[PDB]
Amino acid sequence: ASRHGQKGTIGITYRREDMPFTAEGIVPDLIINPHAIPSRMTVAHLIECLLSKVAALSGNEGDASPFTDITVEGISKLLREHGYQSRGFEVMYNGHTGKKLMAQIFFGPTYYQRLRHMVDDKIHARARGPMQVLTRQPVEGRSRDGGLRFGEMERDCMIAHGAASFLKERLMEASDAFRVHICGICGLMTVIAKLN
Amino acid sequence: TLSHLRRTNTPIAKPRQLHNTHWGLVCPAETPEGQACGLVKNL
Amino acid sequence: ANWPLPVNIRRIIQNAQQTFHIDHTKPSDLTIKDIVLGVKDLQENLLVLRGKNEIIQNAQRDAVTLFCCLLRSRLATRRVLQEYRLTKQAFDWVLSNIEAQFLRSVVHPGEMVGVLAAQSIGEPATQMTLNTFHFAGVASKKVTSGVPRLKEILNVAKNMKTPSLTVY
Amino acid sequence: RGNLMGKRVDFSARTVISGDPNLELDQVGVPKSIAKTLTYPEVVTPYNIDRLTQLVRNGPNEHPGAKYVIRDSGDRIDLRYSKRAGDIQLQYGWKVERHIMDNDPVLFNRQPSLHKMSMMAHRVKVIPYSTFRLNLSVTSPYNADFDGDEMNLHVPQSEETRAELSQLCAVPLQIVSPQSNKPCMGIVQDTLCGIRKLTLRDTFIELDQVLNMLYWVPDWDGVIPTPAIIKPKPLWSGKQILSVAIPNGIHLQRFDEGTTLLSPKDNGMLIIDGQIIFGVVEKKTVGSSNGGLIHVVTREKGPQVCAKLFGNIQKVVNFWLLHNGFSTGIGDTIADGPTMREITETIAEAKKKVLDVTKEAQANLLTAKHGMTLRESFEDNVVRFLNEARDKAGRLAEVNLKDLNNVKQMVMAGSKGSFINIAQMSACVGQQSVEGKRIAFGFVDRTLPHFSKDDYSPESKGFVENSYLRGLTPQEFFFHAMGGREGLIDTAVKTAETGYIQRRLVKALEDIMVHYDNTTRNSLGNVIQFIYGEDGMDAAHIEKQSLDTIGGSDAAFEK
Amino acid sequence: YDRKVPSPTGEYVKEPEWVLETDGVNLSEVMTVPGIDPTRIYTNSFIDIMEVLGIEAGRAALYKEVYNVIASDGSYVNYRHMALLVDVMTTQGGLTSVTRHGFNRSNTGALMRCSFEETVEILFEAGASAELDDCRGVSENVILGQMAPIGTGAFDVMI
Amino acid sequence: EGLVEYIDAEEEESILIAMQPEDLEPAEADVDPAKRIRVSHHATTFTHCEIHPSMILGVAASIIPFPDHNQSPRNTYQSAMGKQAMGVFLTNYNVRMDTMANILYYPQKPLGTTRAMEYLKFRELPAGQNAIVAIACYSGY
Amino acid sequence: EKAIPKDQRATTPYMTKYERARILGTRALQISMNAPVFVDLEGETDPLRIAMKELAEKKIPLVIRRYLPDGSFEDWSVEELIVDL
Amino acid sequence: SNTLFDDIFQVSEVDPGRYNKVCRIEAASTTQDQCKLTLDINVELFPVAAQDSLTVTIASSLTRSWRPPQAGDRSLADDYDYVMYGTAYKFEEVSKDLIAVYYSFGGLLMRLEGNYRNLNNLKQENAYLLIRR
Amino acid sequence: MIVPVRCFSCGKVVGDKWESYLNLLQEDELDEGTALSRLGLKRYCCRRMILTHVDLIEKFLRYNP
Amino acid sequence: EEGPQVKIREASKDNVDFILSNVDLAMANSLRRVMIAEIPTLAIDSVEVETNTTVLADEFIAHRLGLIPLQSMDIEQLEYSRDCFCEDHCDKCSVVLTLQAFGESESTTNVYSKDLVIVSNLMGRNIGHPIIQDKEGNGVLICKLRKGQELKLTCVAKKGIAKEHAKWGPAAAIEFEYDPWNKLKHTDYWYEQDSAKEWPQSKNCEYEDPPNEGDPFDYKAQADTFYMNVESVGSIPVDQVVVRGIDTLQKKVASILLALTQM
Amino acid sequence: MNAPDRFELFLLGEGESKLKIDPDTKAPNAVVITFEKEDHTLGNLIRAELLNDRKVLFAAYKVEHPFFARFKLRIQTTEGYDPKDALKNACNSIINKLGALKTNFETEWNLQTL
Amino acid sequence: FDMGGYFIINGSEKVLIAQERSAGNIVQVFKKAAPSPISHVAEIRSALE
RNA sequence: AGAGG
DNA sequence: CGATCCTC
Ligand SMILES: Nc1nc2c(ncn2[C@@H]2O[C@H](COP(=O)(O)OP(=O)(O)OP(=O)(O)O)[C@@H](O)[C@H]2O)c(=O)[nH]1
Ligand SMILES: [Mg+2]
Ligand SMILES: [Zn+2]
Ligand SMILES: [Zn+2]
Ligand SMILES: [Zn+2]
Repeated sequence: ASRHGQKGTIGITYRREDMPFTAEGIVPDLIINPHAIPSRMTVAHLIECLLSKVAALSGNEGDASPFTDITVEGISKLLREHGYQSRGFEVMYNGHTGKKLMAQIFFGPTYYQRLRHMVDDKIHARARGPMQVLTRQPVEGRSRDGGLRFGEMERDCMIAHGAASFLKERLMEASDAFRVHICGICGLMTVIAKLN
Repeated sequence: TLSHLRRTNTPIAKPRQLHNTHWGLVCPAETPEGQACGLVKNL
Repeated sequence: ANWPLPVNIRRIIQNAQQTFHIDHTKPSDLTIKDIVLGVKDLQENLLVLRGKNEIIQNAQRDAVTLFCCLLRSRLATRRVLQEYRLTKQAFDWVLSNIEAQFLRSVVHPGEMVGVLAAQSIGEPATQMTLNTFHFAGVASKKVTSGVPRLKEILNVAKNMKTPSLTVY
Repeated sequence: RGNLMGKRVDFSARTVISGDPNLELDQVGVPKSIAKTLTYPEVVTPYNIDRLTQLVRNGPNEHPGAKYVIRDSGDRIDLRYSKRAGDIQLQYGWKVERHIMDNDPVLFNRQPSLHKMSMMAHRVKVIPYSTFRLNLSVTSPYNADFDGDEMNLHVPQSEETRAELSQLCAVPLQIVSPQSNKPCMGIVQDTLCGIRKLTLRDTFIELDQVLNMLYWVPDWDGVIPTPAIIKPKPLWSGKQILSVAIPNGIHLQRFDEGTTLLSPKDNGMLIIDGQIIFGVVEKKTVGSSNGGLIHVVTREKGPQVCAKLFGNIQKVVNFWLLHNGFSTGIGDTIADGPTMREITETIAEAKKKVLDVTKEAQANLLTAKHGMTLRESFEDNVVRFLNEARDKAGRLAEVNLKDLNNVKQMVMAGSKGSFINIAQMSACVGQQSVEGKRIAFGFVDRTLPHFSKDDYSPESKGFVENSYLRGLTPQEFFFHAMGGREGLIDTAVKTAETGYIQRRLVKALEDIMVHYDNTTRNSLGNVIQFIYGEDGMDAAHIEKQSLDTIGGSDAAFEK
Repeated sequence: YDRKVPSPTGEYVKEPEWVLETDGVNLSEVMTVPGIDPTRIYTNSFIDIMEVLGIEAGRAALYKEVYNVIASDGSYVNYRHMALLVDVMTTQGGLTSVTRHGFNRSNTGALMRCSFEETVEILFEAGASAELDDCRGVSENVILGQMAPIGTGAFDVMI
Repeated sequence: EGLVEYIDAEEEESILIAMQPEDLEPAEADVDPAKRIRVSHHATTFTHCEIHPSMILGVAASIIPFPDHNQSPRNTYQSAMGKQAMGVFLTNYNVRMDTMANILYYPQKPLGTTRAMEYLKFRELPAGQNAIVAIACYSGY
Repeated sequence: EKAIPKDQRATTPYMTKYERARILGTRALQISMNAPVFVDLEGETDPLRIAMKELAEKKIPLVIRRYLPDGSFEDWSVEELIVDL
Repeated sequence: SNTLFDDIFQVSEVDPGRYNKVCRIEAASTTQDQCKLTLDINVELFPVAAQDSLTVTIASSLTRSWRPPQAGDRSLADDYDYVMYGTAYKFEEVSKDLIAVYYSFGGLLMRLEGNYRNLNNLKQENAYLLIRR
Repeated sequence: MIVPVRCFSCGKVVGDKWESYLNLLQEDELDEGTALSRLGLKRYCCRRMILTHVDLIEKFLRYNP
Repeated sequence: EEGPQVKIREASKDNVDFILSNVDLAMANSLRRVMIAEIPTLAIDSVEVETNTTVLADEFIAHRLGLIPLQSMDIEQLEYSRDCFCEDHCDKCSVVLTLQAFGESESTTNVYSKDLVIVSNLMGRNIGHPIIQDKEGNGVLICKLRKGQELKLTCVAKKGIAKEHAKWGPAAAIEFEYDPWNKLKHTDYWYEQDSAKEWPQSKNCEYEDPPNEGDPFDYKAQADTFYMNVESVGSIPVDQVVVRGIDTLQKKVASILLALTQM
Repeated sequence: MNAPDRFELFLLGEGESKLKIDPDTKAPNAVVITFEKEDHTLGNLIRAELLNDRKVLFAAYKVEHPFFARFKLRIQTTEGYDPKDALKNACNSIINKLGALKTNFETEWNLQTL
Repeated sequence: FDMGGYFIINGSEKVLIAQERSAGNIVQVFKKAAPSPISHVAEIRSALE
């Protein structure tokens, strides 16, 4: 995540070659999408990037402090003094084909954070497994290889679809199921069945 | 850590709301989502 | 004018035009008899209910009242001729296509509408944002809306919040 | 509630979800490890025996393998330990608990499960890496994004249970929603943005690329279309190669605003025999629109054909855009020197309008109309003048944005953002509210201790003149934060509230179903409706169409 | 208020009209006032409509209201869905609530009512009143772990 | 020396605060269009002045660059988020025996800092890295 | 009793999705359990694909008991039911 | 097949309607007192100014998969400078004797008005536009 | 923690450059901008690598164990 | 000589600035890619840690060692250990470096790439010697030790390409530009007022003639003349990066020619 | 954890062969070669060159999914021209061009001083 | 860099979370709603510090 | 109760 | 007397 409420997972890794590149041969470490910008309305993210680019080039810290007189214009002015286009854009080349891109990419440094709750700490799968003592239903939590909850909300979706046998298997074959002996007179689980 | 040591809890006619009076006293941004939103404050 | 009905007739016409490579500068091969009696006959074939009796026959008649209005408004002589410029071969297929699509458009016994309706109102309910007033510009038209109103409605709340008579 | 209605289940999986432009709509990417855990009890028939022995041979750690062999009596041979794990001489009637393989039906879900579309049968495609991969165009019925969302996966254990999924719960079946009688999945994000960019008149493509774009469509006929331009350089328009993705017999007509039949602005839509004749392709065509390409392709060609369509559209548009490129930067929020002077002027006149109304109010002059306080009226006026200001200032900005403006570009495609965003980001943020009214006097007769008593000015009561580009002042900042907080607070309320509404609605209607006499009845067999929805029609099979006998003049009807 | 009313030529026209909006309900008395259209009169209080004009008008008003919330948001839900809900509350003679008060008090099977709210007490009066559950409801089969009379099992298969 | 005073919300009620020592009180009688609009200091009866308006924020928000250029709630989210981030939490991290300890291999000081970060010791003990980032439609992954 | 006669039957001549799905499941189950195939399985080995072929060829020997809310029913063979869908 | 139409036109207007490679051309026949023409042209390939005299031809020859030119001895029905390929999509009769044809050369539109568009311009995927001088 | 061997983005060996960098400031009374350039660090990906680096190891070695 | 043409503008031990005329985009690009990845080099691939009393972790150290550049001059004379007939490694396929450091001094002891020492028999090949460009002759600062602090490890350096791990990269950054005037109109400049005024003019512009205002767009033109700058880490010298880059590409094309023959 | 070995990018597995030549289903005289443990370095290079051949009617490559290091090349030639031949011709041209480049760069390098 | 201000209880580091309350001995007046027979109410939550 | 959407 | 999903 960037310092602007812009959390997101890695979608894929590309090695240096496959990445788009600047004519300097600079390449991204990250590729964030333009679509997560207009709605989120996080302009400081864009300002940060511009500020950081000037900062890296000039070798001077970027003043990102709030109630200041630092203007996008002032920053833009300095970046051009460093011979890059004023608004952070950069002509980029496709790493596959080598061809230029019709778009000039807004590219520069940005402080991104690594957050806890990484894939492998979350990935869980269960076939058969440990059953609870009282309920006789699959246990809870991945640590003890537990069963994921097929709640009532999920039950409803299945009812909607009209998948009666799936819903039956999901509540019997999978999870629970049990064979009880009942009286054809009182109907209670009294029957003291001496099997075999 | 610093953030955790500056936390405020408000138990229980609109406490969740950022009151004018909070200016310079409690942080306007910092607050959890949903659950204790506007009840858990930060100095 | 525009209301949700089964069988998109407009498309069927457009499809027939392309399928039969309709020549707009040629006289068709139908009769006033073909069109007029054709639609009249297609109407009888648009089945929802199937009981041999008068109660169910009226039930059927009622269920298609609106669709038939469309069917007839669209497939009337003048239009079939000067507008659509259809041919007997093309027109007949339209009648079979309408019947087929209509029959496909019908509900299936087993379709769990209870859950469906509930979820169909319930999911859009969750998507409701900043619900206090959005149906206001002045101060006179400031009535309780969104989830708090929907709650009033479902609870059949004896003690409302914005009781309002609108006198014409 | 939690042990009978709902319960923890076997043959289930969960992990973080991720986007995949190379997976089919109806597929789901399943990590090898997850595939290696979940099994399916297959009975040994002569039809399978050769695949089944080889699968028992691969064992529990090589992928297309198995975990258990069940035989006579019902004894489980554990392939991970058994001394005969490499011996096993299969017999018919025996079962082989095999690893979930490519193309198996699975139930894929995102919680909360508010829709029948939050639960969908997917085709397994075993993949490397740890995320559940999914086609971007299935994002919406699930209400998923990839910011860290996790999804659940359930495996059918019976031949009849797999059918239920593949024949009822399948993703292509789900395309046309019964909820709103319109489809529930369309061309979203990059592909939506790119499809607009590709479909412009200006967008022309050449042989080298054209050939790649064509090969990229799997259903490709293998016939190079004749370039719209044969003269110096054979040049294909974007519209052209994209019509390759559209199947034959697809006819679609629109007519936007200006739209003639000679479509001067390249607006509206005309597709004949599945070839785009005119009109730029964007949300209206390719989104989850009622009269959209998707509703048409589903109805005409079929669900499975339409599901394939999403794939082809994506493959082309994606490839094209991957090579074209698209960005968004700070420059895209910057609007003209003269525009800035004009937005400032717009706010300044609103500032005057308010001050004049205030001066008027203070002279005991203004007479409020019947029904409202002399003060109540004052605020409507001010707040109105101030919204007018923001909106007018915003429309000024939008107008100054070029056709090359990446924000304008996304809005135009309908891929992301609205007007308000342009307005707040570049022109002016606007008036902040809490409980309907503008910022209130929390301090005695002032909103902040930086103001004088009894100050009713735009600024004093939460009016943010600055845009996000310009930056907000501390007063603006705090006021915005007050308004912002209300959002987060009610979001918390609304989501908790609506969830309870849903459980009630569901529990109240649960047992209502259409019977074998078209009658909508409950468990007790009581009639709720005599014909479902007063017409005995299924909601998915219904569309808005104009009743031509109702409108126009009597002369116009006569003609 | 603005109104679409047909012109002498036949075409519909935007003929604007004067409409009064009230704070508070006394439907019973306002409709008997001269100079008004008692045909057209309306209240957001569908319960008053129910009492003054009958259950059918109640249903009509109850829908008009439910719809209004859905469209207020900007969203659209097919008529039939809201029509179903509205009809459910309606078919009873009066207005049955979408809470433990309304539908959870109804003649339904004991096991499907204990699935919603007031779980323990619903089953307590089931034993006291000596209730007989039909087991044809969704929830009953869900508890019993049998194939429910839902879509797929709403008919029997034979040779 | 009575150059500064401690004020609570109760006393706050009776005072008049200027936001800037300068901009809020020198003299009165060209401009920078890029700079934000600031209302003319019409009230001139000040009893106090703000040490710095940025001081309205606390620890987590004090980490955000330009929060003043952000939509109100994105500032709220980043606040909760930065507490889910990795880095040197302390120098003695490998002298302590604690459940869960996540430390960034090569943590770097943000190229864009707030003045408040000086006291928050952020550059001394950081939470992220200065990634070279591109806002682009690439493979659509 | 209760049984409605073959003539005088008001239910759809068409097979519901729910009927089709259950029929396909029940047959696919039998195929997968070494029960005989009533059609030429030209190239096919998938129990559902085989049931699908069997349905398309109308050599599925199963009948649907259509219950009505009064308790009465209507029996319809897979051979007789129209398969549009 | 062979030609279906040929005439010399006079450029009225040239409009880059928010386009930077395409232009909408407004033309009139040098012979006919009623014959109109509205057409989209790639003004990057064939730059068109004001009142330029243009020979505009509609043909149907010189379905089958496209083979690159890559043959010197291959001779196409042009000594022309600008050649397009389109589809017929509408045939609006502009009252009495006046008829208009609608051609889309891959989304580059054309509208030709007149009288004698008879046993020559039919609803055809066949449509070749040829411009001269 | 300690001066990364090689720039993440580009690969240019930044490992050897650190002592040299500190000295350049301390002794040669230079500023970061010239100091980075004087070490041949031209691309900004290489620049952030050294400029933004916080050397936690010096504090760490301060602990006796 | 015949096809592709080279013109070296500038050259040093670490960078080569040259123009590549009479070439197609694919070749220029495919050469840039092959330089990044596909060229084999020698890097530390296995670390045995006998002793580590440093503040740094075993694998954090092991990681850096991998990134130390080693003499990859005679790399084609070394086998990939996967093709070697030994049990694990040997001298035909690997180089063994040793590192022993102990903070004897009170003052913080620095552990350099210079401090690594070959123990393998190099059989007279310019291989495995850490690349030292640091003027003080130290190279990479692997680690810092206090006083008690000891570090005892043994590392096997193996042959490999960047396509497996970015440590095997001999190059780093390749500057690459074609048509500095956008005569090709291969890009579309984003602007506020004037594209020419708003975009900085490329250094290669003086190597090409401007478009001349009122000239029609050259539709037929294809890009041929690619302004490049190949930089090296020092494992292999610059001339080799490009020569071996070319050579590898030839080799992989030649395997396809050969694969058609076994078919 | 679920990530496959980096050598899987360039090393052929058991049963895996480099080129897999399949006759195109639709078009006449067209072929589809699956290239194993290769990317855009080879794909774009062969494809670009095949276009320089006048008797090549169609030539296009694709890498169906990034996870896997393989590419598909579809080639169509004129009647009597086998695409396997148009491929080997394209391959040989590439080699020759590269030869000259190596030679020319080497020559240039020997003329420079530093 | 440690700031202190926490407790160490059985090796675990504890933070005493500042608790919000209304100040006592404060006179506040409340307009009571429509059904009650009392128009307004004057309160004081007195205590001994 | 701590956090994740 | 109830108050959205998930795990730890
Ligand atoms: N339908 C739709 N929703 C959007 C659009 N843009 C943003 N949103 C929504 O705006 C909200 C804010 O984005 P997020 O910060 O990711 O919301 P979140 O992931 O649920 O995290 P929380 O803020 O804790 O709720 C989410 O509900 C998004 O789905 C849009 O263009 N269309
Ligand atoms: Mg999310
Ligand atoms: Zn008994
Ligand atoms: Zn670098
Ligand atoms: Zn060896």
